[PDB]
Amino acid sequence: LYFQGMVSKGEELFGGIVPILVELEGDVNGHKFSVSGEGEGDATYGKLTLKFICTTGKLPVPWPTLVTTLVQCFSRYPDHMKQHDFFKSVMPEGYVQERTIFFKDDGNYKTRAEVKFEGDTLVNRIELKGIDFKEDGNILGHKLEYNYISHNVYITADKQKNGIKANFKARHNITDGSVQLADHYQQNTPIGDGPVILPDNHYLSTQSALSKDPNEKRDHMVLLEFVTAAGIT
Repeated sequence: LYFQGMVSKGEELFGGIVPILVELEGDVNGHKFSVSGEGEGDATYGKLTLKFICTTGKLPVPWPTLVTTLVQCFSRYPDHMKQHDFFKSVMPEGYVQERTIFFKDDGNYKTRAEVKFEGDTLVNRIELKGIDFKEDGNILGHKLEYNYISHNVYITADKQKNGIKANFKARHNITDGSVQLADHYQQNTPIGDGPVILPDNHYLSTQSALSKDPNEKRDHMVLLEFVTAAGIT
Protein backbone atom coordinates (compact mmCIF):
# COMPACT_ATOMS: atom_id res chain seq x y z
CA LEU A 1 0.00 0.00 0.00
CA TYR A 2 1.48 3.31 -1.15
CA PHE A 3 0.67 6.93 -0.32
CA GLN A 4 1.78 9.70 -2.68
CA GLY A 5 0.96 12.51 -0.27
CA MET A 6 -0.93 15.70 -0.99
CA VAL A 7 0.02 17.82 -3.97
CA SER A 8 -1.45 21.31 -4.17
CA LYS A 9 -3.04 22.81 -7.27
CA GLY A 10 -0.14 25.28 -7.31
CA GLU A 11 2.49 22.56 -7.19
CA GLU A 12 0.83 20.63 -10.03
CA LEU A 13 0.75 23.72 -12.26
CA PHE A 14 4.53 23.49 -12.59
CA GLY A 15 4.88 19.81 -13.53
CA GLY A 16 5.72 20.68 -17.14
CA ILE A 17 6.83 23.60 -19.32
CA VAL A 18 4.99 26.83 -18.48
CA PRO A 19 4.96 29.94 -20.69
CA ILE A 20 6.11 33.14 -18.98
CA LEU A 21 5.28 36.78 -19.60
CA VAL A 22 7.05 39.68 -17.89
CA GLU A 23 5.99 43.33 -18.05
CA LEU A 24 7.96 46.05 -16.28
CA GLU A 25 7.41 49.79 -16.04
CA GLY A 26 10.35 51.72 -14.61
CA ASP A 27 11.46 55.21 -13.65
CA VAL A 28 15.06 55.69 -12.53
CA ASN A 29 16.04 59.29 -11.72
CA GLY A 30 13.23 60.47 -14.03
CA HIS A 31 14.29 58.20 -16.89
CA LYS A 32 11.13 56.29 -17.84
CA PHE A 33 11.33 52.91 -19.57
CA SER A 34 9.36 49.74 -20.29
CA VAL A 35 10.54 46.14 -20.64
CA SER A 36 8.63 43.15 -22.00
CA GLY A 37 9.81 39.57 -21.57
CA GLU A 38 8.69 36.21 -22.93
CA GLY A 39 9.91 32.68 -22.42
CA GLU A 40 9.23 29.50 -20.52
CA GLY A 41 9.98 27.80 -17.25
CA ASP A 42 10.58 24.17 -16.37
CA ALA A 43 10.52 23.87 -12.56
CA THR A 44 11.36 20.16 -12.78
CA TYR A 45 14.86 21.31 -13.72
CA GLY A 46 14.70 24.82 -12.20
CA LYS A 47 15.21 26.09 -15.73
CA LEU A 48 14.21 29.46 -17.19
CA THR A 49 14.71 30.59 -20.78
CA LEU A 50 13.69 34.22 -21.30
CA LYS A 51 14.16 37.09 -23.72
CA PHE A 52 13.57 40.68 -22.65
CA ILE A 53 13.07 43.74 -24.83
CA CYS A 54 13.25 47.40 -23.90
CA THR A 55 10.20 48.64 -25.78
CA THR A 56 10.97 52.33 -25.22
CA GLY A 57 14.36 52.40 -26.97
CA LYS A 58 17.64 52.49 -25.08
CA LEU A 59 17.52 51.03 -21.58
CA PRO A 60 18.73 53.84 -19.26
CA VAL A 61 20.26 51.38 -16.76
CA PRO A 62 22.41 48.29 -17.34
CA TRP A 63 20.53 45.08 -18.11
CA PRO A 64 22.34 43.15 -15.36
CA THR A 65 20.78 45.44 -12.74
CA LEU A 66 17.26 44.36 -13.78
CA VAL A 67 17.78 40.59 -13.86
CA THR A 68 16.64 39.90 -10.29
CA THR A 69 13.56 42.10 -10.71
CA LEU A 70 12.48 40.63 -14.05
CA VAL A 71 9.62 34.23 -10.94
CA GLN A 72 11.08 32.10 -8.16
CA CYS A 73 8.04 29.84 -8.40
CA PHE A 74 10.16 28.11 -11.09
CA SER A 75 12.78 27.03 -8.55
CA ARG A 76 13.53 23.34 -8.40
CA TYR A 77 12.72 22.23 -4.88
CA PRO A 78 14.25 18.83 -4.17
CA ASP A 79 11.63 16.23 -3.27
CA HIS A 80 12.71 16.24 0.39
CA MET A 81 12.21 20.03 0.46
CA LYS A 82 8.88 20.35 -1.34
CA GLN A 83 7.16 21.17 1.96
CA HIS A 84 9.15 24.43 1.99
CA ASP A 85 8.09 25.86 -1.37
CA PHE A 86 6.10 28.99 -0.57
CA PHE A 87 6.13 30.25 -4.16
CA LYS A 88 4.15 27.39 -5.70
CA SER A 89 1.89 26.94 -2.68
CA VAL A 90 0.01 30.18 -3.34
CA MET A 91 -0.61 29.46 -7.02
CA PRO A 92 -2.47 30.11 -9.08
CA GLU A 93 -3.69 33.17 -7.17
CA GLY A 94 -0.10 34.29 -6.89
CA TYR A 95 2.07 36.43 -4.63
CA VAL A 96 3.24 40.02 -4.39
CA GLN A 97 7.02 40.37 -4.49
CA GLU A 98 8.57 43.56 -3.17
CA ARG A 99 12.21 44.55 -2.94
CA THR A 100 14.56 47.32 -2.08
CA ILE A 101 17.89 46.99 -3.85
CA PHE A 102 20.65 49.20 -2.47
CA PHE A 103 23.49 49.87 -4.87
CA LYS A 104 26.53 50.54 -2.68
CA ASP A 105 27.73 54.15 -3.04
CA ASP A 106 24.87 54.85 -5.44
CA GLY A 107 21.06 54.84 -5.64
CA ASN A 108 18.39 52.28 -4.86
CA TYR A 109 15.60 50.46 -6.69
CA LYS A 110 12.25 49.83 -5.05
CA THR A 111 10.17 47.24 -6.85
CA ARG A 112 6.60 45.98 -6.57
CA ALA A 113 5.44 42.94 -8.54
CA GLU A 114 2.40 40.73 -8.97
CA VAL A 115 3.21 37.12 -9.90
CA LYS A 116 0.27 34.90 -10.84
CA PHE A 117 -1.26 32.76 -13.56
CA GLU A 118 -3.31 34.23 -16.37
CA GLY A 119 -4.73 31.04 -17.83
CA ASP A 120 -1.82 28.67 -18.40
CA THR A 121 0.72 31.50 -18.46
CA LEU A 122 2.79 32.65 -15.47
CA VAL A 123 2.84 36.45 -15.48
CA ASN A 124 5.19 38.84 -13.64
CA ARG A 125 3.91 42.45 -13.66
CA ILE A 126 6.40 44.91 -12.17
CA GLU A 127 6.75 48.57 -11.26
CA LEU A 128 10.29 49.78 -10.53
CA LYS A 129 11.28 53.11 -8.98
CA GLY A 130 14.93 54.18 -8.77
CA ILE A 131 16.14 57.27 -6.93
CA ASP A 132 19.33 58.85 -5.59
CA PHE A 133 21.47 57.59 -8.47
CA LYS A 134 24.67 59.31 -9.59
CA GLU A 135 24.74 60.72 -13.12
CA ASP A 136 28.17 59.36 -13.96
CA GLY A 137 27.90 56.43 -11.55
CA ASN A 138 28.15 52.75 -12.45
CA ILE A 139 24.41 52.46 -13.08
CA LEU A 140 23.45 55.56 -15.08
CA GLY A 141 26.94 55.63 -16.63
CA HIS A 142 26.61 52.04 -17.88
CA LYS A 143 29.86 50.81 -16.34
CA LEU A 144 28.78 47.24 -15.56
CA GLU A 145 29.91 44.10 -17.39
CA TYR A 146 27.33 41.95 -19.20
CA ASN A 147 27.89 38.29 -18.35
CA TYR A 148 26.87 36.06 -15.43
CA ILE A 149 25.15 36.51 -12.04
CA SER A 150 25.30 33.75 -9.43
CA HIS A 151 24.34 33.99 -5.76
CA ASN A 152 22.32 32.33 -3.02
CA VAL A 153 18.94 33.82 -2.11
CA TYR A 154 18.43 33.33 1.64
CA ILE A 155 14.81 32.71 2.61
CA THR A 156 13.08 32.89 6.00
CA ALA A 157 9.43 32.62 7.01
CA ASP A 158 7.49 35.75 7.88
CA LYS A 159 4.67 34.33 10.00
CA GLN A 160 3.25 37.77 10.87
CA LYS A 161 2.57 38.47 7.18
CA ASN A 162 1.81 34.86 6.24
CA GLY A 163 4.68 34.98 3.75
CA ILE A 164 8.45 35.03 3.41
CA LYS A 165 11.40 37.37 3.51
CA ALA A 166 14.64 37.03 1.58
CA ASN A 167 18.04 38.68 1.49
CA PHE A 168 21.08 38.40 -0.74
CA LYS A 169 24.08 40.32 -2.03
CA ALA A 170 24.48 40.48 -5.79
CA ARG A 171 27.90 41.55 -7.03
CA HIS A 172 28.06 43.13 -10.49
CA ASN A 173 31.50 43.39 -12.08
CA ILE A 174 32.47 46.91 -13.14
CA THR A 175 34.30 47.45 -16.44
CA ASP A 176 37.45 48.54 -14.58
CA GLY A 177 37.64 45.18 -12.78
CA SER A 178 36.06 46.41 -9.55
CA VAL A 179 32.68 45.31 -8.18
CA GLN A 180 29.31 46.97 -7.58
CA LEU A 181 27.35 45.55 -4.65
CA ALA A 182 23.58 45.36 -5.03
CA ASP A 183 22.18 44.56 -1.59
CA HIS A 184 18.76 42.92 -1.98
CA TYR A 185 15.94 42.90 0.59
CA GLN A 186 12.81 40.99 -0.38
CA GLN A 187 9.28 40.29 0.83
CA ASN A 188 6.67 37.93 -0.62
CA THR A 189 2.99 37.89 0.43
CA PRO A 190 0.06 35.82 -0.89
CA ILE A 191 -2.51 37.63 -3.03
CA GLY A 192 -5.35 35.28 -2.05
CA ASP A 193 -6.76 34.20 1.31
CA GLY A 194 -5.86 30.53 0.82
CA PRO A 195 -3.45 28.31 2.77
CA VAL A 196 0.28 28.91 2.33
CA ILE A 197 3.50 27.05 3.04
CA LEU A 198 5.76 28.81 5.54
CA PRO A 199 9.23 27.35 5.01
CA ASP A 200 12.11 26.59 7.32
CA ASN A 201 15.25 28.61 6.56
CA HIS A 202 16.83 27.66 3.25
CA TYR A 203 18.24 29.24 0.10
CA LEU A 204 17.90 29.33 -3.67
CA SER A 205 21.15 28.74 -5.54
CA THR A 206 20.64 30.88 -8.62
CA GLN A 207 22.74 31.23 -11.78
CA SER A 208 21.87 33.58 -14.67
CA ALA A 209 23.71 33.59 -18.01
CA LEU A 210 23.25 36.73 -20.11
CA SER A 211 23.60 36.80 -23.89
CA LYS A 212 22.44 38.56 -27.05
CA ASP A 213 20.27 37.59 -30.01
CA PRO A 214 22.38 38.35 -33.13
CA ASN A 215 19.20 39.00 -35.13
CA GLU A 216 17.68 41.42 -32.61
CA LYS A 217 17.90 45.15 -33.35
CA ARG A 218 16.14 46.31 -30.18
CA ASP A 219 17.93 46.77 -26.86
CA HIS A 220 17.43 43.37 -25.26
CA MET A 221 18.67 40.59 -23.01
CA VAL A 222 18.60 36.83 -23.51
CA LEU A 223 18.67 34.87 -20.26
CA LEU A 224 19.31 31.23 -19.40
CA GLU A 225 18.76 30.74 -15.68
CA PHE A 226 18.86 27.86 -13.21
CA VAL A 227 17.42 28.02 -9.70
CA THR A 228 17.69 25.21 -7.16
CA ALA A 229 16.51 25.18 -3.55
CA ALA A 230 19.04 23.92 -1.00
CA GLY A 231 20.14 24.17 2.63
CA ILE A 232 17.97 21.50 4.23
CA THR A 233 19.21 17.92 4.54
